[PDB]
Amino acid sequence: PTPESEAFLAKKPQVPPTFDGVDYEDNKRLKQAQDAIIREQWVQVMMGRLVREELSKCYYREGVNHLEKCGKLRERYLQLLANAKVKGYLFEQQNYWSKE
Amino acid sequence: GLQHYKIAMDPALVRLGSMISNRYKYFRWTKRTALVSFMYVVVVPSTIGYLAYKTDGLWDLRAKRRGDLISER
Amino acid sequence: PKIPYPKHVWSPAGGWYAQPANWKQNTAIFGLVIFGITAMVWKYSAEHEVRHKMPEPDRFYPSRYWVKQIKDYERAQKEKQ
Amino acid sequence: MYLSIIILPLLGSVVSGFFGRKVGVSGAQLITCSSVIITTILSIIAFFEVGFNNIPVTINIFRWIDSEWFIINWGFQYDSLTVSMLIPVLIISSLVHIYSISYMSSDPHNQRFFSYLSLFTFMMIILVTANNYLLMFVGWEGVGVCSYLLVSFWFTRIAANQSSISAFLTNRVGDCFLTVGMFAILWSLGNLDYATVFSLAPYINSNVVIIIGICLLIGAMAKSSQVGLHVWLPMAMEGPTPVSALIHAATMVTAGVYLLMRSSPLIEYSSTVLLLCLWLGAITTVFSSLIGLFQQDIKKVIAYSTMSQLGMMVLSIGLSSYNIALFHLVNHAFYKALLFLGAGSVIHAVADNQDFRKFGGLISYLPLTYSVMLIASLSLVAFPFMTGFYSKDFILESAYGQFSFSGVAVYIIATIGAIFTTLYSVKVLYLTFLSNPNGPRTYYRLAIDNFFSAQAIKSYKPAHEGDFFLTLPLVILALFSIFFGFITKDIFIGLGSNFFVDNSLFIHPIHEIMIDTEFAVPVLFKLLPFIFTISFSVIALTLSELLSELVIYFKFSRFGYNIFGFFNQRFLIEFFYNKYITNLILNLGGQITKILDKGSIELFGPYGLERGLVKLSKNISSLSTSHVTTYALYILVGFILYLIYNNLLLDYSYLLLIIILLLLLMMIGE
Amino acid sequence: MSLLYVLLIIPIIGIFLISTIDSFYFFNVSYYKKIALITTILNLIVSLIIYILFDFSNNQFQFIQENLDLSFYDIYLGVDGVSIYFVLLTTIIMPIALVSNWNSITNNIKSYLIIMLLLETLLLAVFLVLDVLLFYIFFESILPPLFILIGLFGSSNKVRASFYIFLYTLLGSLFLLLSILTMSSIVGTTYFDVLLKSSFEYTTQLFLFFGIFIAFAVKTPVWGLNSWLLRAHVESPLGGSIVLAAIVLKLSLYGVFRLILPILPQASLNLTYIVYAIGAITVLYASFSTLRTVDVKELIAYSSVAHAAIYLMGVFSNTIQGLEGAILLGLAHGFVSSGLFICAGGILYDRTGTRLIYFFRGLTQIMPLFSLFFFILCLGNAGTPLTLNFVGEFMSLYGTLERLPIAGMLASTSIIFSAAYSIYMYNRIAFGGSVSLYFIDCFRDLTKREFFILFTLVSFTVILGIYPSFVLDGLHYNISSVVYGIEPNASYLT
Amino acid sequence: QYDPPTGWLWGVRPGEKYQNEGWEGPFFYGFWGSLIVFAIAYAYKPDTSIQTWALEEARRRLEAEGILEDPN
Amino acid sequence: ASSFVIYNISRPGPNGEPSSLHKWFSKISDYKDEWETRNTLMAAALEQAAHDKHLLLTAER
Amino acid sequence: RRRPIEETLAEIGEGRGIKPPGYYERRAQRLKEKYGVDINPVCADPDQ
Amino acid sequence: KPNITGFDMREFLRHTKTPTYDPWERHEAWRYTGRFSRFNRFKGALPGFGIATVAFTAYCVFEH
Ligand SMILES: CCCCCCCCCCCCO[C@@H]1O[C@H](CO)[C@@H](O[C@H]2O[C@H](CO)[C@@H](O)[C@H](O)[C@H]2O)[C@H](O)[C@H]1O
Ligand SMILES: CCCCCCCCCCCCO[C@@H]1O[C@H](CO)[C@@H](O[C@H]2O[C@H](CO)[C@@H](O)[C@H](O)[C@H]2O)[C@H](O)[C@H]1O
Ligand SMILES: CCCCCCCCCCCCO[C@@H]1O[C@H](CO)[C@@H](O[C@H]2O[C@H](CO)[C@@H](O)[C@H](O)[C@H]2O)[C@H](O)[C@H]1O
Ligand SMILES: CCCCCCCCCCCCO[C@@H]1O[C@H](CO)[C@@H](O[C@H]2O[C@H](CO)[C@@H](O)[C@H](O)[C@H]2O)[C@H](O)[C@H]1O
Repeated sequence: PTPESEAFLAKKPQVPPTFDGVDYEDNKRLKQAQDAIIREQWVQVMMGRLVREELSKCYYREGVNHLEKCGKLRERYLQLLANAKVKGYLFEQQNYWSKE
Repeated sequence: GLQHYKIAMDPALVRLGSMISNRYKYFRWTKRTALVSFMYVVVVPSTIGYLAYKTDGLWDLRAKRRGDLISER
Repeated sequence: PKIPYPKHVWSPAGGWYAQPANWKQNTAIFGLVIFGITAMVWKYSAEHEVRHKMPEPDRFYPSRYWVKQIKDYERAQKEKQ
Repeated sequence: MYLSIIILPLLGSVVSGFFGRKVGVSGAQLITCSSVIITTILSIIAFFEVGFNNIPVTINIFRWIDSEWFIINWGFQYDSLTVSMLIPVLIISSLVHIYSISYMSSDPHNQRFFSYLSLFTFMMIILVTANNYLLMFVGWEGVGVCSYLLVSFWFTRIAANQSSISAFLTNRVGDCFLTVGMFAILWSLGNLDYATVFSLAPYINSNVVIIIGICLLIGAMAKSSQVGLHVWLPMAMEGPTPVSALIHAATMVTAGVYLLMRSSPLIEYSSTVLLLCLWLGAITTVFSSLIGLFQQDIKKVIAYSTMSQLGMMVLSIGLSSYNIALFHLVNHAFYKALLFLGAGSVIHAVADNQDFRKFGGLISYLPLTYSVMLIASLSLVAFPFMTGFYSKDFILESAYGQFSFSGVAVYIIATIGAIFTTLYSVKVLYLTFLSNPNGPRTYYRLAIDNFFSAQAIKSYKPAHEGDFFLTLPLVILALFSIFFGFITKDIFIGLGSNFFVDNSLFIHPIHEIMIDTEFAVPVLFKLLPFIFTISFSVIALTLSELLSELVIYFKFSRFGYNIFGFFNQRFLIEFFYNKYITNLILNLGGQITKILDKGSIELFGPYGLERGLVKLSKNISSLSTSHVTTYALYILVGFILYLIYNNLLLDYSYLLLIIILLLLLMMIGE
Repeated sequence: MSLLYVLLIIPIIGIFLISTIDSFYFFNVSYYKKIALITTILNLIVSLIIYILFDFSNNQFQFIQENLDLSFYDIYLGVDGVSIYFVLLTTIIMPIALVSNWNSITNNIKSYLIIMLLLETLLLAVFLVLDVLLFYIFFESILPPLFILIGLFGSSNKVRASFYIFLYTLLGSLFLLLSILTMSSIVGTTYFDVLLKSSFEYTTQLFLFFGIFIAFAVKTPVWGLNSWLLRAHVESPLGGSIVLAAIVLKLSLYGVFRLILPILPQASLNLTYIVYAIGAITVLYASFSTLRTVDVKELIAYSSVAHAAIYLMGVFSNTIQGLEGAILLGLAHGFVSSGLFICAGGILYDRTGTRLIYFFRGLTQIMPLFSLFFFILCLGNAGTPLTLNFVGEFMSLYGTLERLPIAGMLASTSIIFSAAYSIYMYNRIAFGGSVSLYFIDCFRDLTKREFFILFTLVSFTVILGIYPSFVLDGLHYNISSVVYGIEPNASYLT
Repeated sequence: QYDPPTGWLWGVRPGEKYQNEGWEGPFFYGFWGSLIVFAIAYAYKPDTSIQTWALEEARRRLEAEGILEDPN
Repeated sequence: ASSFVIYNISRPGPNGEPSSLHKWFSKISDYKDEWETRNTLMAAALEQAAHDKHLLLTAER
Repeated sequence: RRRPIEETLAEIGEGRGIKPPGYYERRAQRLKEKYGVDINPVCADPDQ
Repeated sequence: KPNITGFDMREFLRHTKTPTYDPWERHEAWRYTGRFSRFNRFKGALPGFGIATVAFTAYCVFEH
């Protein structure tokens, strides 16, 4: 794919976007978990931004029959719109969800 | 302070502006002033606050499409 | 009949009946800077207008002569056989 | 080129406004007029570019607002609907500029006037060329700021300052609802770009489309002067005549119509708004046709005629035939501008008198003006084969063409509204040119007859026509008013025309009524408006010329006295707005200021705590008389109270009651 | 030393030089006024240096200094995107605030310059401190200089005006102190890094909310508690009015991003309908009574109450857009309210000695430069597009509608009512007829001083309106940290 | 018959000249000068915004899908 | 004119390759981890002192 | 510092941006019980 | 029943005519004569009709 930029190594998270198994009194590990979650939520919203830019070019390209040519892009944008918001880490940091 | 330009200060407007400034010194508690005060300070905020509580989290429009309902609750 | 007005009042738009005797020279100079400014926005347009459909070769479309996307297309299409 | 159409009117405005001293009246007029002439030529080319070739043009410059899910750019889209609007906007703006050189020649402040003209053209371009609803709102507000600046051009006149408050604030009411409507779009879809909103429109919650459509429609009343929020449009006749020709009757008033036409790929999926659009349209046509027939100001009549035509387009939008509403919009800005520039020409000739009761003859004195306004009045009534014939008469037969109760209703309502249009068109053309002279001899005293001996050199002033910069616009707009409808009937009416097949005007196959309007509608209803115009015109001419007593009988009857004053006073809508809405808000402000802020908030607060505590502290301070005998008694008293409290195991609350009792006893004097 | 401590020492160094120059020359007051102005410009150059180096996507506080020595009370300075623009606003205003009031003081000029140079340090500190007791320390250290600024250089009703501001701000801020002391008792420190990790029990949060909101409601201020501002701003000197509206009214706005959004989230969520009910009421009442105000400078002060309510509902939206719009509307209010105060308190009062709108009419005829700027600042007060005020209101209003729709619908009525009073004031002073007859002699138009501070303030309002990304790119990542909530498929990742 | 242009800018009558009050020096050189120097510096400020970082990752995720074309 | 000139000069180029000034500006404000290392030390100490303040203030009488 | 998810959902409740994993399925059950209508959003793609 | 003033609206409307004798008769006679006679006012109410009618007949005769 597109090469990973030099600016995209300095700010790339080194930790998974989670708080499970993170000692809070280790401030270094804690702030990086905060950063990891915020960066993921933001990649998700810019993923929808880019799909929306493609939708627009399919709209101005297909004109009248965009209703039968731009449906795949419409799916992806509507999926992302329901799932990506920047909600922060504060709720995530302060609650644990067992997933069981 | 600095000298200002000459203004034909109207004695009538000057005493009116003085009246507006000292007016509070003459407010009394009547049956009328209480009725207006109770309406504005209690009733309207309590009505706005009550609707704010009843409809709070009631609706969401994001990504809602046909076949879905606007009502969250 | 012209309105009497105060002559100490300075206005950027001239005031009451303001025409300088250098009006033509100043108007000429403002015309060039307008022409120069509108020349930069034109070259921006040419390189940044986006079309998803190119015009026909014989069909009247004067944009063909300055917009880069069309000029890239028509030059590429002028290579065949 | 495309981004240069946007930039030129802005630059001429800046030179005329901030640099008027350097260029002068002549230089400001030249730069302002030339920049909009050049823009007009570049826009006629863009019509061939975009529309005739089906090549939409997209250009984004930089981002305006950047957030989560919100990315609104300084971007512009040129499609078939954009170039369609640009032609009347820029042809009329160019001609009103050329016109205004003659009309505003004697005014002191020409640089400021011509600067506001170019500022309005720039804002109107921004409104129709934007990629998204939020940049279209910049032009919407911008046109509002420019209409306030031009209604209040003569700031010395108080009437003008009241009328500009009306224009500004009645349009802010519409802006509140568009802002709510754009919030709904961002809340539902995440972005308010046109491609986004229209691509996703078929799938959005049907009730979410109700909320957006109602908010878009309410905002559309204020600018399109529909009956609910229309009081401002006739008051905007305070500004100079060329302002009323472009802004108040040929461009800004149409923005509300453009908002619905642009939002066609969305509001088509809500038939609930389409009924409201349709009935909104039919009401305004009869509401304003009736009012204009009882007005005595020429500008007020031509302002109420415009709102009758704006009601026609909103009717067509709710009829779901957007190409018909766009056709009427472009055709109307040619003959409504003509009648206003022609009326402005007779106001100029007759010493700035605007009352029909003081105009008469003048047909021989202003031959070009009369014929040109006869050109305009025949297309205003949609006389066969005029420009307005193909636009207004297709709205009527399309209303009956939708074989529904609401359609047949609006056909009857609109046909009646057309009857009154023919009545006030005769009134204007008869009382200004064809009736006996009703004004002073000064307008009619020539030099062919000698009224003087030692002053023959001057002092006749007999209502002459203006100069080249005045007549030239009138001739051009006359040619449009005769032929433009025929030459463009296919681009807009057509039968399966593909001019708007880039989804600029989306009609849903469910709402198509074109084929029935071509074949189903009977010839009687198709021809019915024509007979009414020809029959009423002759009836009103006889009642105005041959039998003039009968109308005097009507207005001198108590029944007709009330009916004449009811429609002259504009349905009393102004009366009930000042008395129950405007004055109610000013009373509410006074009651909050007088009784709450300066009243109970200071009494149950700092001032009541001040006067209460100072009274209390003087009483306690009066217990201290510097008598050792009385101080000794106090120590014993305070000793016993401590002994009672810590030996009777009294509830601590019993103590606090004592303190509050004691403190409030020192609160009472004597 | 750090670069955030240089921000504080320079205004202190300027105080020293004004105090000692007479000991080297009987010195002119013009020399005292150049020292104070050069000192404020240097603070603005440092603050622009800080902004060049600042990392727009960093979750660690920047330009900090390793203390390594702990006492009971210790100054800890740091900068985050949430605070950088508040610092910049303080450093752009203070130079103009001095220039605006350059001729109007006349007596006690050293004292006047020393108080402003001292205020600049105290208001800069309140944004730079990384503890909540240190925040309170500077959020309330400004009350003694402001009591004496109004009393020494204020208008006729100055004594009562200065008593109102001090006593209301003292009373309201002592309920904040009780809440701060409780959090310190439960956690052991008020340093932000340690406090933001900690999660309080709901009941503790609901009582910490009652006490931070009481403080903020008095200092916003809300409608029934705004009497101090109607007195303070009007009777204050022009320079004090500029500081109190642009910078001091923003201390409560920036204090919600520290004291409420990150540490009391459940309380903020379950009590937002109380906040929105108050915020809605203060949008309507303030606006109705701004229409009937007859003192021009008090018409500018009342306008501030309506705007603060829009940004208060924006900070309580739990939305990224309403939170950034709240900061944008506070920055926008800082420029526009400064200009309208300069017009009312510094141009009309300078030439007439009156603030009554009865005496002003047709001022555009003799003062065409004043009317041009006055119109632009009135349009921004009305939230017209192309000004930063429109962007902040739109985002503040959208997050209000997304949180609890009904209250944002009432709050949206500010579009009709802010417009109503702004144009009505304008048409009555600039327009409204011919030049008044109460003016015996002609008034001069704008001076090169009056023109260039009005032009500077208008320039910031318009340029930032066109490209708000100058401020928006810095707040995005840091605003992301104060949102409370989860999404069902984006959270708890494995 | 247009009149000559008129007026006194800054209230300076046609006889004399503008007298520098004192503020002008620092405000034109220091206040405004700092903003132009800040403006030219801001052009070379590296872009550390979250979006420039999030766009590039987002493109690399959508490139892994048919949504965005990859140059490889 | 200056804005057009300054903007033209300060652009990066065809594909990456920042200019010398861009290199200088990014170099001076590097701070690769020195904000993190100093914040972590300070957070660790102020967290210790909170434990200490609780130990000394909640001791058995 | 952290608490059970159930503990917080008791004081604030799901909704108002607090969409815990499983919010949509529960909302369907909640909406079906109160409104008597099954939620079934439309596809938005003519293909699949 | 009649008012103290001699005003009756039925009689008022009866006199809404052109009076037989008028003291101002000659002062107003210019508005109904010359350019302002019935014919002159409507002589050119349809400006181009006369030129167009004969011109259109010339085009209409195209059979020959
Ligand atoms: C943009 C700012 C404003 C946005 C927020 C306001 C949105 C208003 C949404 C109103 C509709 C909400 O969702 C609506 O609720 C009503 C009940 O009230 C219900 O309406 C239902 O009524 C009957 C029962 O009486 C059902 O058989 C029918 O299927 C449906 O119409 C549905 O659940 C839904 O149509
Ligand atoms: C929430 C409720 C309120 C919270 C707390 C706010 C309390 C504010 C109370 C301030 C009361 C006013 O305080 C008092 O005002 C009067 C003016 O009337 C001042 O009195 C002064 O002004 C008068 C004005 O005529 C002059 O004669 C003279 O300068 C002096 O006597 C007092 O020096 C001051 O102490
Ligand atoms: C939005 C409202 C916010 C309010 C916040 C809290 C404000 C302070 C609350 C207490 C205010 C003091 O309230 C005030 O106390 C004194 C008591 O001597 C009274 O003051 C007055 O009492 C009577 C009037 O009834 C007078 O004859 C007397 O001269 C005077 O002392 C007022 O009756 C009361 O209004
Ligand atoms: C915590 C307490 C509250 C702190 C609030 C901040 C207060 C700041 C006050 C500034 C310091 C005092 O300011 C001081 O004013 C006196 C006025 O008598 C000046 O003293 C001099 O003033 C003028 C100068 O021409 C002389 O006419 C006068 O005779 C002389 O006393 C000092 O030169 C100045 O330094």
